[PDB]
Amino acid sequence: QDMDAFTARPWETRKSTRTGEMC
Amino acid sequence: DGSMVPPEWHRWLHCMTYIWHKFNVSGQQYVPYSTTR
Amino acid sequence: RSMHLRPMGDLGQ
Amino acid sequence: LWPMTFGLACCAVEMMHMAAPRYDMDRFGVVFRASPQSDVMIVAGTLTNKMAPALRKVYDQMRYVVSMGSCANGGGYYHYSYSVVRGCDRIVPVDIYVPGCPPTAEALLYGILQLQRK
Amino acid sequence: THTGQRQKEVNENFADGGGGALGHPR
Amino acid sequence: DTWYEIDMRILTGYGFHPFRKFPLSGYVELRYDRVVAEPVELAQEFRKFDLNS
Amino acid sequence: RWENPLMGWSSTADPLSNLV
Amino acid sequence: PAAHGVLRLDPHIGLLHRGTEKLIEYKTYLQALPYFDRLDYVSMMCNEQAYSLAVELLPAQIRVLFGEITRLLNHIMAVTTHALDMPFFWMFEEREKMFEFYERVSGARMHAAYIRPGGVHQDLPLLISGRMEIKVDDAKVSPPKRAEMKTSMESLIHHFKLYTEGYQVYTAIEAPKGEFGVYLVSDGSSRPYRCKIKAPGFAHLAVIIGTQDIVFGEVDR
Amino acid sequence: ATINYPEKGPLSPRFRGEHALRRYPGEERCIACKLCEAVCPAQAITIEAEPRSRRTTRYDIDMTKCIYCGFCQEACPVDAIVEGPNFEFSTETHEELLYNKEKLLNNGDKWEAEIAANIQADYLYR
Amino acid sequence: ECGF
Ligand code: SF4
Ligand code: SF4
Ligand code: SF4
Ligand SMILES: [Zn+2]
Repeated sequence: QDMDAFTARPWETRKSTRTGEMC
Repeated sequence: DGSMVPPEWHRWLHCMTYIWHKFNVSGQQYVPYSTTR
Repeated sequence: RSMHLRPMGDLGQ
Repeated sequence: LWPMTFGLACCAVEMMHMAAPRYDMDRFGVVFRASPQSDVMIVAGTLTNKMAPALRKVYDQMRYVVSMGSCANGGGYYHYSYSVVRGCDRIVPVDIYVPGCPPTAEALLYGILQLQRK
Repeated sequence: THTGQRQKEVNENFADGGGGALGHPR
Repeated sequence: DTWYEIDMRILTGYGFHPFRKFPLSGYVELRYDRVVAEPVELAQEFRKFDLNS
Repeated sequence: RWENPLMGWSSTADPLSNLV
Repeated sequence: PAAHGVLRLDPHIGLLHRGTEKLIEYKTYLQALPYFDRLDYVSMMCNEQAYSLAVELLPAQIRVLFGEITRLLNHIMAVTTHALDMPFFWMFEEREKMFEFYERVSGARMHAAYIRPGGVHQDLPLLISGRMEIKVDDAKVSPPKRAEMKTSMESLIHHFKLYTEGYQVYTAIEAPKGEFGVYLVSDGSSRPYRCKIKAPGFAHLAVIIGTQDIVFGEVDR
Repeated sequence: ATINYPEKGPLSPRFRGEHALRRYPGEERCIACKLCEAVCPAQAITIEAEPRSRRTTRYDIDMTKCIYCGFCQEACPVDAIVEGPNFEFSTETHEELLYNKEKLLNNGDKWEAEIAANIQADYLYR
Repeated sequence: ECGF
């Protein structure tokens, strides 16, 4: 891709952890 | 009220041209909740 | 935080 | 239901469209009104922290509140900003919530008629 | 709910792709 | 055409520099509950995205 | 970061949470 | 009612300030396009045309035709609201017809988010200072068509990255209210580093009040 | 002009109203790519997924942050999320405007006889 | 006074 499980995705994760918790 | 029109007739009336009604049941009413464990 | 009794708490509350 | 208009941003020009010939709120008895001799206040448009005291003051001198638009509802596009009140519920008690950004003049007409039913 | 989780709104129908460009990536 | 601003007073509330690279949501909310200011607490926090390839 | 009672969001109280 | 929205008489503006310019810095170039319809909410397409022109740092263009339709929409509002300070109804019927044109081309009567950097979102349906194909054939800037996105791997990759991350990246126009310009500072990332919005009404505001057609969504941004 | 509301004003197949989650001709179409959430210019979409296939456990849309711009419908690579034709879903409380996966799926199950003909009318311009 |  880098440019003519199913738990989280790379962009939203801080860093891993998302929202305080990482065919 | 306008929400009484079935979706099939909603297209025709607005000149746009598992299924699945129920009108606006606010004031069923939908109450939100977490859909996760 | 996260008719006159409505602006008192958050959503739900 | 003589409404006093708090026209803040774009929701305001979608509600002056409902008094336009096509929708004509006056035919329902809902008149483009004046000094808060008004029954329902339509918070249409982003409420800023700077303006929230004014909104509460005009609420106090007035009754029902209809919240038009995502901004007035829960902040909308500007919810995460330091200058905007995340919703007008935090300032005034709201009776009807008209979603959309902006909601269509027909949607606000629906909100007004549902307030009439209330 | 189908996930398993203040009426409690619960959908009842517990769950290229057909249609050509109306489906999913082939 | 960074008046012109830049205040970033011409744009901020009375007694409030936001456009400094200052948290997005700020430091204080406003509620009735007058109208009073309180430390900012978001029901949902802004989810910082790491988009740079 | 606690969980919102109504929708289960990730609430916060630190303004500088997303300051990078 | 003749406060033109929110005005404390200088003019103590700040009643419609929402930190738009700061929020644009936290959102990619596509996510920031809707922010430009909500500035002069009587000149939505003209507002989002200047942003598109600036971004195209980096076309459809239909953009000039809809900019002229938007000029008519804005001038109707300006003249009729000036008179009201209601012909307002007489010409707001025509404004409603134009809103129907907007909705037929984009899907929303006011905030279309239609004129995008690279051209316009979709084709016309088989359609009508300063008070009434259709997009660049570069799938690294403009998203590919949905049919190609579901049949071609490069198109799917580009559709994925242009909507999650975006594309890696003053300009003034004659908006119906004056010179609407944007000073855009990119950076080199997928999000703008800085976005200053020169609004025609800011300098003009520095009972008109009606003849300067002041919209507070742009004086405050 | 005056029309007799609630005869209703003209709209187009591209109208951007109430959102709905859709299904294949029973299985849901959302495979939880999170591209609608990533694009959502108002951060109105909170998604959580788990194996389970790859389907969402949480799929929420905050109609009070949403600017109703259709970007999610456009970002979705499977036609699962969409703006429905419904513009008459006004509520009496704020909480009813914070949708859920169940609310959105019920919206997609109620408005499907119309959000499937509108797409067929407009899918060739997309 | 129109708000204050
Ligand atoms: S809800 Fe949308 S249309 Fe209404 S004031 Fe906010 S940005 Fe403008
Ligand atoms: S609705 Fe579509 S874009 Fe959003 S997570 Fe599901 S499949 Fe992905
Ligand atoms: S229409 Fe736009 S603002 Fe609303 S949920 Fe979809 S992407 Fe987000
Ligand atoms: Zn398949």
